[PDB]
Amino acid sequence: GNNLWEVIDKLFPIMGEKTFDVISLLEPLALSLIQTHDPVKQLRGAFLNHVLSEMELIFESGESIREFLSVDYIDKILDIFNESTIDEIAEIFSFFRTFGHPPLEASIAAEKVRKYMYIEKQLKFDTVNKCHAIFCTIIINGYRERHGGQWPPVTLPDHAHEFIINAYGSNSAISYENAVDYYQSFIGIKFNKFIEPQLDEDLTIYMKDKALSPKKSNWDTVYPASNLLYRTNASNESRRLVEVFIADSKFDPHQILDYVESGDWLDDPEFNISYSLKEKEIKQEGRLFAKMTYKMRATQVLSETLLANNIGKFFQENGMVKGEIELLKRLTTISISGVPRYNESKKFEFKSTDIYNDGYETVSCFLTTDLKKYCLNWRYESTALFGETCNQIFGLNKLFNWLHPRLEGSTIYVGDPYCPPSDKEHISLEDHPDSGFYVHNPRGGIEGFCQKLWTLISISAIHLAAVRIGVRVTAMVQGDNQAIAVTTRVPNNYDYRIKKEIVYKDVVRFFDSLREVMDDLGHELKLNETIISSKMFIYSKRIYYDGRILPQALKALSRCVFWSETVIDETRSASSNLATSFAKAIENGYSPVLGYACS
Amino acid sequence: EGAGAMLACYDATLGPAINYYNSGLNITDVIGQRELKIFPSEVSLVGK
Amino acid sequence: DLKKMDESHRRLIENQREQLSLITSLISNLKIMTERG
Amino acid sequence: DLKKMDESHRRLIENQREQLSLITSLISNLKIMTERGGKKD
Amino acid sequence: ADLKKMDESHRRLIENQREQLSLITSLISNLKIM
Amino acid sequence: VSDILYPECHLNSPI
Amino acid sequence: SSDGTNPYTWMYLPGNIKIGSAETGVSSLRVPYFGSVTDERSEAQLGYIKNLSKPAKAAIRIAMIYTWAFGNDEISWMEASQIAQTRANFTLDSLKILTPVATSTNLSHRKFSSTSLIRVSRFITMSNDNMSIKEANETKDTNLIYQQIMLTGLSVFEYLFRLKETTGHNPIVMHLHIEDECCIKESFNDEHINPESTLELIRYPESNEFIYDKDPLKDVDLSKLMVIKDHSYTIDMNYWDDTDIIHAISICTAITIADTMSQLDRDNLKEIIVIANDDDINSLITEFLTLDILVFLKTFGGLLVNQFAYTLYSLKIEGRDLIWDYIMRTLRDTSHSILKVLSNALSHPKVFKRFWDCGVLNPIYGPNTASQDQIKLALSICEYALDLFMREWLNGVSLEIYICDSDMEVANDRKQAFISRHLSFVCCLAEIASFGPNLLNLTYLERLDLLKQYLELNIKEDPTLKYVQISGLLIKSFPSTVTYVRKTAIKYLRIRGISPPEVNIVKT
Amino acid sequence: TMIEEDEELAEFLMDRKVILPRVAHDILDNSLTGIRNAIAGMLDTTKS
Amino acid sequence: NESNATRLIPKKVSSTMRSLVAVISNSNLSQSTKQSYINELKHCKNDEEVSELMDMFNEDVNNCQ
Ligand SMILES: [Mg+2]
Ligand SMILES: [Zn+2]
Ligand SMILES: [Zn+2]
Repeated sequence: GNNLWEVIDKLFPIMGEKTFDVISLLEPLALSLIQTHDPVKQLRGAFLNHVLSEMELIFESGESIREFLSVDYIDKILDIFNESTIDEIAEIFSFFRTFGHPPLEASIAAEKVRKYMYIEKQLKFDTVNKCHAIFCTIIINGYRERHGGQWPPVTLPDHAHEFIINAYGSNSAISYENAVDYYQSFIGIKFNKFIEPQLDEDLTIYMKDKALSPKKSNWDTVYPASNLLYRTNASNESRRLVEVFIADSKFDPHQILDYVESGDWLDDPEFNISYSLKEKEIKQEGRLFAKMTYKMRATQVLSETLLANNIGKFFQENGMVKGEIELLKRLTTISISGVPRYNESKKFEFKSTDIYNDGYETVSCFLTTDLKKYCLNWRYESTALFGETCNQIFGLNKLFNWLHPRLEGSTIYVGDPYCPPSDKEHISLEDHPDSGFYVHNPRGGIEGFCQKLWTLISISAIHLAAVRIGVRVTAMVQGDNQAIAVTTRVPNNYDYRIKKEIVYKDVVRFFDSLREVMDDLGHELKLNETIISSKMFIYSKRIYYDGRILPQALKALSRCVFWSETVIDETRSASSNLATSFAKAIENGYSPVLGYACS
Repeated sequence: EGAGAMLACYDATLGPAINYYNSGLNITDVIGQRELKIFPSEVSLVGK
Repeated sequence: DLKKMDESHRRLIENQREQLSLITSLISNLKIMTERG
Repeated sequence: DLKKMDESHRRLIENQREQLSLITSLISNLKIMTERGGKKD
Repeated sequence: ADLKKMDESHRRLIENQREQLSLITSLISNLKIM
Repeated sequence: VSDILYPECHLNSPI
Repeated sequence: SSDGTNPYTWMYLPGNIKIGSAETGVSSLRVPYFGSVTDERSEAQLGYIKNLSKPAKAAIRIAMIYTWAFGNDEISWMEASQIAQTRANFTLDSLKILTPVATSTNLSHRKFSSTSLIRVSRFITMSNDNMSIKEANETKDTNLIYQQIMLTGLSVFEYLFRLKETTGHNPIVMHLHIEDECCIKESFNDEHINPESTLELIRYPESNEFIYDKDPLKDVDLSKLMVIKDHSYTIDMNYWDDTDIIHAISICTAITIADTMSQLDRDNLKEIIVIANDDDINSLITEFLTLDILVFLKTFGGLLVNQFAYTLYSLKIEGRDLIWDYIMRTLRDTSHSILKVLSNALSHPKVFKRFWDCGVLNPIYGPNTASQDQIKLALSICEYALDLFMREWLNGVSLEIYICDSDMEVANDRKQAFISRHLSFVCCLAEIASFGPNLLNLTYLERLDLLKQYLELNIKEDPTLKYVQISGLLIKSFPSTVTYVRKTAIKYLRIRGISPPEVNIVKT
Repeated sequence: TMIEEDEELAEFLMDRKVILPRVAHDILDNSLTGIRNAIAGMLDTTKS
Repeated sequence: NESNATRLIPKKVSSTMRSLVAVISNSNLSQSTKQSYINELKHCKNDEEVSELMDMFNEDVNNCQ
């Protein structure tokens, strides 16, 4: 670590702001160095090639860098980790926040959003139909398991196949192969209301201590008066959510649902949504998170709660609806699945061989990935059917499709108090040109909004891509990060290497199917930044390797600061946070004795 | 003594006396959630 | 003979109406996924 | 008479079924091209 | 006897199919693209 | 007097 | 020193395993024990009313807790109703009907972080067979003690092999004993602790519907309330006698085993779930120690044939002999991973001894008694269950079944489906299913009606089929999950303090 | 007047011959005091 | 025909050569064998020699166990 710091810190003078590109590329380098140890000969150094190509491109991107540095610096970065154990290589994920953070800007942040939120996409109708069929099948199977095999209230169409009608009458399960096969019987399906919308699941979601964007009439009140040429409107309306909630003369949860059902959201003339730069992200340009007005924020949080509480539990691949123990156990089982558990015409002559429990065992090969700008690639066509299905389930209409119809005719601005506009007088928001930090008429989604529906659609797409060729997979998906273990039955008389080489063929054959499915749904599975492994997969920024979790001990030690997370300077809270940080470091792979002494 | 047929037969034929028993035990004998223990099955069958 | 041909002619109509129902459902799904609020 | 009319009716019904199948097949294989955002200008 | 029943049933089914076809035409004619 | 306001001790804002 | 009288936990680690990278298939590999999966506390809720507002459920929870803790007499119920009327306006009778009975686990309440990096516990084999403390009861929970001890042993083995790459040369066995003489203390309990103060200044000024719920039930009629009251009085475990409680334990155990098999069949990576370690809780050990063998086996056979009824009918499999052969051919053809629960529960020394004393199982499948093959024991139990159920059905004794679900109407639909499957099985068994009606593309209600008509016609026309009885089922509907019913039966068993059922010239 | 009612309820719960500070805590959590505390706990910083 | 996340095709480009050197250095062979492989890889006429060297190294790795 000391050598790594010494090597990288030399780049800051010569390479001013591009150093954070290398600092971000550090983690893919660790993943590649771990990947170069797997048994399969094709997967050795397959991601390291792309990582090194990216580093060479970075190091040959300027005249100062060319005449002061060279591509030989990649060798210096690499040589400090060659011939080292797995734990030492995997430990450098704790070196993420120890290099500082880059200086952000509003125009640079909005340029990428404009670039990747204005493009027109081509979608396949059949693929969406099959994904919807898998969606309905998973819901039906979940309700069956929950209520002991009884189907939920369903009204099949007239053109339903005899197999589906027989399954409904007999109250039997449906496999995804049947769902893809008889996918035309799910086209006109129509659920009935069996879940009652509860508006009092959590009373504290309407009073979160957050900030709200001002109404569109006075949008520039975010910038302080010290940075604006003119003077803002004298109307004194609070932008924080707490005071707005306190000063609400009329309020009942029914009105939020009535607002989102009765068509009011599209007729509101005072709706404003504004981005805000994200802190402590060391990408060369920081991330963005959006905030809306009061009513729309309440509607959004209600929709998220409704979708997550009830429908989310029907899927077994959601990581956001499982407790600590259940999620840990499932992840450990999936990781262990990656290692074999047993090393070793006349007068037809047959010899009795001592078969060992059918002589076939299941082994899996792992594929972990994240999509390119997951939130920006969605469209209304992709999610309209699933929103309608959820509406039918809940007995209401057009609540879960509130995002795109509202956003398609709105303007977004990156609101930073120290990046004011150059206006001399107040100007209506929709009058500024399509440049600077304005996004006009967006199409895609927003980071952190209706993410549960996107997760369900992604799970359905993964299952369709698996069924499309015949392989079997088990997945774990949260937002963008998805880890899929492709399982295959192989003879148990073989050896380790041959079994792994057998499963690698299924993985490389399923990767193209997943790419085609995601391209059909409008997304794009980037070809060179997908982690195919035989032992490891990454989830929640942690690596699972042959059933064991590689340690990250120094990350919980780097946050043992004196005045740590204290509202006011007090000894009790600081000592509590120190003890918590040291306990976390101990349970991440630090020695208990030295951890206690250092604490 | 694998199954203990010798022990039971000798107990039946010869005089009754205390019998000390030893047998092999390896990694295969372990069960998923059961303590490692050994006892002749044939002796149990004969006794019952 | 006559009864058999009548039964076959009747049975063709169920297939035709199933095709019509499938077309209607396809158009309905297209309308749902295309038309805005 | 009866056989001739049966054959003719079967032929016309088969033609109608073929047309319906053509319509369904052409509907199913559809590429949906969404429009692009930005300032209307 | 039988012939009249056949005529009535066949006419009823044909009229039902024609009504369904007209409904389909009306439904497609209401698409915002068209 | 409201003198219970302390300046922030850790980074919590973008640079 | 203790002569084996001191409870302990047994932990074992093999000899020559490379901890770092497993380049060879390891037979001792297993999923570690991350802690007890705590069950939801919302499962202890009677599903009489389809939709209830949150204040009503809060009042029900308050009444449940108060009656569990401070007594269950009439005065305690009046005080609980007085307190619960703050959040919902429930009549005393409706509250008495709708509040379940609480246990120790209900009160015991308690991004994601791993408990520890898992290094050498993938191979550790652990057992609590020799560990048991008598002080456990409903007042004091002891699952936490067991969880703490297993986790501490796991952490000790994790720390010992922290800096060495290989496991070693010899197997490592460790006993985790406890110092029960000082720390472990028996707890007394006085159930009736009357209050001293009096609720006098409590008013009811609140009116918001999300804070207060006046008239919590709207759609419920008076006839519906009377029906619900009668049904609740029917299944009240308090007024049942000992034999009924033991029978309920056995029926719930059989249903749990069957449902676990059915749900575990679907799962993809089942072979890896079966090797996973877990605590002795929710492992059915205690009821297996205190259930009735004959009723459990008969119910298991009935559940098996009920599951296979439609497949038997579609294939026209007739006769008491061909059905058994087909069922067991199917059972042996499929993966043996689905028998995890039964195979594990039958391996306990006390469970195996109790089953063996009755002649159902004998130590025949291996050289040593303590390591009998699990799959063979499970198949033998299944064979005995099927044979016993079919022989008893032909002999003419009814079958008792419990249908448990959290919703009443779903429970009724499940009862109808169960009756339909049983009628299909009865048609198969009586060798009259070859000429029966076709049951393709029909709902279960239509199948039930058609099979009822066919069976009545065959019985009336021909008087040979006397052993075939349509009303051979006694189905009891419970408005809760099966786990809640089993726990309630076990709790009443412990409270009543009734022992489990226990069952010369030849010697000389 | 919520404070007086809360103290009186807690005293009625605990002022008995045996004190159970956990059952009373659960009852208060399920009562009005639980939602009162949940709502009032949204402000956690001195600045806000 | 190019490389992707699924496979590494040995070629003569600088990134591929660096990746091959790194994967040879991280192998579990003897130090002399790794050094000899590195020197033999540094002198390659075209992609064919690189592919042959990679095949030989893969065979040696397989036979190492
Ligand atoms: Mg992303
Ligand atoms: Zn000991
Ligand atoms: Zn002590």
